[PDB]
Amino acid sequence: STIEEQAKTFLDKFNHEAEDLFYQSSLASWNYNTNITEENVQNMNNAGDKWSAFLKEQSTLAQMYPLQEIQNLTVKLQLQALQQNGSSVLSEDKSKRLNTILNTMSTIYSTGKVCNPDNPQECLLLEPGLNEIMANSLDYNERLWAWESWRSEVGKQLRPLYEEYVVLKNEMARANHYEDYGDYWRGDYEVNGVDGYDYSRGQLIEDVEHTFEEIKPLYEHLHAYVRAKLMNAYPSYISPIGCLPAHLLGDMWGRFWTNLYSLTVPFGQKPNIDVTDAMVDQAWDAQRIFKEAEKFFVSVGLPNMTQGFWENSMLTDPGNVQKAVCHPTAWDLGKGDFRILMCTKVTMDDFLTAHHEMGHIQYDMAYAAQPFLLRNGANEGFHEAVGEIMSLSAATPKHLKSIGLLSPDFQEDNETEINFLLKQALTIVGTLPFTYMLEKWRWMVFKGEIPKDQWMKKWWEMKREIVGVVEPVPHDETYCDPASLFHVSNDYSFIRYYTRTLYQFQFQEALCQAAKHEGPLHKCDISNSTEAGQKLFNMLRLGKSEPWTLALENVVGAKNMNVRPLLNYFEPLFTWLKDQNKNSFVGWSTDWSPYA
Amino acid sequence: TNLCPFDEVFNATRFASVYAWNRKRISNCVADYSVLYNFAPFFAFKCYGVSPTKLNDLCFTNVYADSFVIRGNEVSQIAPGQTGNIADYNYKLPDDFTGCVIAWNSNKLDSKVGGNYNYRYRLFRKSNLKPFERDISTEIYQAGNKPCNGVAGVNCYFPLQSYGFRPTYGVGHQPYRVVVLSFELLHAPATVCGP
Amino acid sequence: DIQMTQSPSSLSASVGDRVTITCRASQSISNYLNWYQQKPGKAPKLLIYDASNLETGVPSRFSGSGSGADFTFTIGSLQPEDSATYYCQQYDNLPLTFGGGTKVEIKGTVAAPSVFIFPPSDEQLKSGTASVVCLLNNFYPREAKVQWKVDNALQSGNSQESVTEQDSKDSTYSLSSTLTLSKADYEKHKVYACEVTHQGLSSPVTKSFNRGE
Amino acid sequence: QVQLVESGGGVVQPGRSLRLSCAASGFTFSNYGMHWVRQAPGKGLEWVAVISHDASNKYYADSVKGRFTISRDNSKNTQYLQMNSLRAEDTAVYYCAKGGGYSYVVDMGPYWGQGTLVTVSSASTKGPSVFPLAAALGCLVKDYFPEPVTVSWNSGALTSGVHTFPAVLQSSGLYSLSSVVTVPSSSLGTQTYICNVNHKPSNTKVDKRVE
Ligand SMILES: *[C@@H]1O[C@H](CO)[C@@H](O[C@@H]2O[C@H](CO)[C@@H](O)[C@H](O)[C@H]2NC(C)=O)[C@H](O)[C@H]1NC(C)=O
Ligand SMILES: *[C@@H]1O[C@H](CO)[C@@H](O)[C@H](O)[C@H]1NC(C)=O
Ligand SMILES: *[C@@H]1O[C@H](CO)[C@@H](O)[C@H](O)[C@H]1NC(C)=O
Ligand SMILES: *[C@@H]1O[C@H](CO)[C@@H](O)[C@H](O)[C@H]1NC(C)=O
Ligand SMILES: *[C@@H]1O[C@H](CO)[C@@H](O)[C@H](O)[C@H]1NC(C)=O
Ligand SMILES: *[C@@H]1O[C@H](CO)[C@@H](O)[C@H](O)[C@H]1NC(C)=O
Ligand SMILES: *[C@@H]1O[C@H](CO)[C@@H](O)[C@H](O)[C@H]1NC(C)=O
Ligand SMILES: [Zn+2]
Repeated sequence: STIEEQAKTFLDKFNHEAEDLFYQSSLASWNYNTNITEENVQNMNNAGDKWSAFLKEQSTLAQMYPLQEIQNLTVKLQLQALQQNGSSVLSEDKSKRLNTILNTMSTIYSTGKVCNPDNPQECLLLEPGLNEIMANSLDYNERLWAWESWRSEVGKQLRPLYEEYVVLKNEMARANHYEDYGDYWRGDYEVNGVDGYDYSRGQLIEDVEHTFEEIKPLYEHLHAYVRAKLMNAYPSYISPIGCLPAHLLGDMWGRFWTNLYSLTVPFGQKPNIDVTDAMVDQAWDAQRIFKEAEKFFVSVGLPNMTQGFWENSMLTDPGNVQKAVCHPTAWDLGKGDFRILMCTKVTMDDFLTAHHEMGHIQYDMAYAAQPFLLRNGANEGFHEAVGEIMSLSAATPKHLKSIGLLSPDFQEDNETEINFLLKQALTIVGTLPFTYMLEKWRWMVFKGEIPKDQWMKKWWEMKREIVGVVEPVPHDETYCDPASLFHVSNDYSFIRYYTRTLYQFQFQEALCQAAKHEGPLHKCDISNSTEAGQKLFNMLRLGKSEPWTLALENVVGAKNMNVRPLLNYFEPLFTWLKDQNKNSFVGWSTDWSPYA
Repeated sequence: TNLCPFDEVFNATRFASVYAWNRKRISNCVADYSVLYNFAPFFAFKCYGVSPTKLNDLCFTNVYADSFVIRGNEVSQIAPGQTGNIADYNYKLPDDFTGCVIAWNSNKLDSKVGGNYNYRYRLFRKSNLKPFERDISTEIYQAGNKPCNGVAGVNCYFPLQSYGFRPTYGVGHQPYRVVVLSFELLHAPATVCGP
Repeated sequence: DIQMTQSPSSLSASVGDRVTITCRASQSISNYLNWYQQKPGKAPKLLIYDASNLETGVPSRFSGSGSGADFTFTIGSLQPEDSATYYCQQYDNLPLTFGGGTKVEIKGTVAAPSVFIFPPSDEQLKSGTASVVCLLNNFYPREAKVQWKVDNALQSGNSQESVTEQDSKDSTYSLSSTLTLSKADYEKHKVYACEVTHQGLSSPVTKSFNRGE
Repeated sequence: QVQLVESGGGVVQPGRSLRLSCAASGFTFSNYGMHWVRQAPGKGLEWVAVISHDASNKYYADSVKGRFTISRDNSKNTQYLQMNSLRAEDTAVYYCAKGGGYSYVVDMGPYWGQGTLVTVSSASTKGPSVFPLAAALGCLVKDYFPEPVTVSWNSGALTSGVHTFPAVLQSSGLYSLSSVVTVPSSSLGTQTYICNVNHKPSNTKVDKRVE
């Protein structure tokens, strides 16, 4: 018997028990998220411990099949995921130290409070608290206070814990035949094996920089427009040629610029599209909205939802009787069980979130026939893109006309279009340089390019050069600014958001072109077009069984990430911004500072 | 007139496992195929060779009813020339098979919360089964080149696995009761006849 | 393997009684047991198949019952034509295992033997041998006393006995015996006799002849 | 009209080979599969072997493992058994039994042959000597070793009052038996009575008149 046959038998046995164990764990988790009781927590923990123990025991047996003799291109992928060591290579003391450090950072971040000076009897949290304050205040001193307090109390409390983190994960990765933890994160995008579709870990850096180089003009013009409009609210705080202060951005990390909408509306007299009143007038409930979602997803050729979907899924908060988490979620419990957890309401926002989770369920349903270890998205940034392209098409005014929730004689002008496009760009275009900077800084820290004593210097030498924001007050090495983010304090990756933002517009452009749509791209309905569903399903069923390169090729026609569709989405806004910025200065200087 | 007891076949309390599939011989009675059309929900009622319409006016020597329960997605594996875990290690029908196959849903009787593990199938075997072959052996399967010495371990496995039927499963993973009618008539005087 | 036991090994019943046989098993065999009838010198005949089902061309008095491990066979109105050996067999798994068997004797009223002694043929003397034949006929019990009185003297160690099978028509038995000697030994004696003692006879019956006649 | 006929039985010396055949008529022999069972003289039934429909699954008994071989002849409607290294206690009557169609090797029942008889001894053949015995009359058959002899009365015309006693083993190494027929006491000798003795193993046919 050759090695390949033993590997196949091992994988068959593994899959057969893995299906049952994972279904038990998933059902326990669903019970813990619907009900809430200590018994449910204990049952969920027992199922999770059994699943983890089974995974560890099966991983241990996997190394005695050498990996260099298997040539099947799908058996090797499963055994590769099984053979990954992780924290097992490190000693017991090292593993305990790492776990303690991670738990300490998580506890410190989740339990950060800020108390106002000279008053111990008044302290504010993050959610709510500092988030609401800096999202709905126009006072320079208050925003400065919140921004400085977060990095003074919470910020300075995580630098020593992050100091040993680097040098410990570095040895963990080195013992795993790597170079650092950055390569461990980058390995998700590596594709070795099939020829012509190869992707290397190092290629990610060059790809990301090349895509970012094409975003700079639009971001700079949006920067200039926001800077011009912000001088009317803070007359004596922003330089016409300088950078945006880091606290005048709506979000306290500067991740999103949505909360600035009221300060930057192009035309405030003309309102936005809201169908909540029409829906409540027409006697719409949760069932009615979800049946519209199902009908829309049927119109493109996608199958119905099963009889068990309409009985086991929770589509409304039961009330005070129960206690469930009202965070929209899509559950693929395995063995043909699919559910949506959502406390929906009669509102446009829930109308779109229903489509988001409905698309998640469709994508999960597509690849149910693949083996257990390959039942995910091809990479970490496909599943949410598929979710959001569905909600893109549901907010179009023609879609609301076709359903009965809009006045049939509603004519669409050329100002509300600009309002909608700016609302979208403040959330989508304003988050990419932040992600690029954060991941680049983490990569350089892990690699060793940034010395231990020159961290924050670089951390603010790059914000002025990449993001265009300057600190209101300078900081020394006693702060830990990056750790103030959730995804840095908790061990998480961040390039996925950039990658998903770039892929979703490629997906939408491909679907719209396949739909024979004529008109502005931001007004595109893929309804009543079977060709726009079959092309998506040609990829939805693949799972991880194929490299993400070919998965993307099957839909967009290109094997690499592209940014041109994102630029083509905001062309009317680009032209309007260039027209409105003929009397201002585009760009920024790396010398000006509020404390200068 | 002694009507043939198809009632004790279709209406049984419990069925048989796939690897140990139950066989019942019926003869010396008058058989009516109209009663078999009860239990209105039929997942599948497919006959090969004779036709269901012309089944009433026929005569045979004996009839054999083979009964068991499988997964829904596996139903298509109980036809001639089919491949799968059920059709290679558990239950096999010949290429020239002439008879009727009746599969109906049994989610309301054969599904329990927590797992109905009484239904088992065979996962590993040295070779395939020949038509109408039943194997109930429980020997350790060897996947390597080292004697297992009658104990499981590295590259040594247990051949039989168990279904985990629950009511919350999907339609494809729900239990389904399957009965196969095979008609055997010989050069001896025919015995099984209808009205 | 699979081990199965039949009990009782021997049974006797009158013409108007009911007979029940039992057959056990060492594991669960479900409805996979069948019963056979075997007359002396004939192949077995299937009576009950699949754990109490009737076959074609069998009287309704034969009925089975059982499931699991222990099984029972039963006869209705007994008849003279039911003298044979009955077997139980399983067909659940590999090597099929039969049972010990059950021999059924039909017990009736006592009859009287008909004794006719055959003098040895001359050919026996022509070949240098001898054989005196003592014949019992139509007596119910299995065997009776057969004694020779050659020259008013008992002989033993040079004779053989044979017992036939029970009749299906009238439930009777028969017996024969042969005495072998040489021509010189036969000529040494002058008087031969056979004495038969039977329950149905008031006195033992002696049939005798002599060399001279 | 299904009929099973066994053949090939006889006498063989210990340590030799012997082949038995079962010929079947009345069904499609090519796709059923068959069984061999045997019965020792004065003992119960004993299953020997089973073979599937095509000819690819063969199963044997442990007591006959390594010496017996089962084969099919799908075409000739015959099933064959080969016996090697025969020992003392292999003397028996062999029946061939019909099984269940295809590879269902655990089926048997209402179709048996008449059986063929096989012995394993070092002795040789012999000729049965027939003598008359003259109410009741009969024939005495003596000094025949190998295997049993058939006795008939007037070519089978006489069917009432006939007793065929079982054979007994003469310590010289032979077998002896006596057959009787009863005539009514009211009617004296009026019809000629002839007993026919047939011995297939030695092919000895004898007609003996009793008067
Ligand atoms: C998709 O096609 C269907 C089928 O024509 C459309 O449904 C009809 O649309 C017309 C358009 O005027 C209405 O008059 C009918 O009342 C609709 N029939 C229904 C709803 O049963 C549907 O509107 C199309 N979707 C679009 C255009 O977005
Ligand atoms: C789960 O919630 C339901 C709904 O009220 C309740 O009846 C049930 O008791 C809860 N289960 C537990 C274990 O609390
Ligand atoms: C890899 O193995 C699977 C196992 O079923 C097989 O279907 C597939 O064709 C194999 N791939 C190649 C390239 O042979
Ligand atoms: C994982 O670690 C073990 C040592 O515990 C080692 O033998 C094995 O090769 C490692 N796995 C890989 C893929 O290198
Ligand atoms: C989906 O379900 C609706 C009603 O449940 C039915 O009318 C429609 O035909 C279904 N669609 C498909 C493709 O079966
Ligand atoms: C909209 O259309 C009017 C009508 O010509 C035009 O004057 C105006 O420039 C267009 N754009 C905006 C943003 O109003
Ligand atoms: C099956 O049994 C149930 C309960 O005994 C009975 O209600 C039903 O009518 C039976 N079905 C048939 C077809 O006889
Ligand atoms: Zn989502």
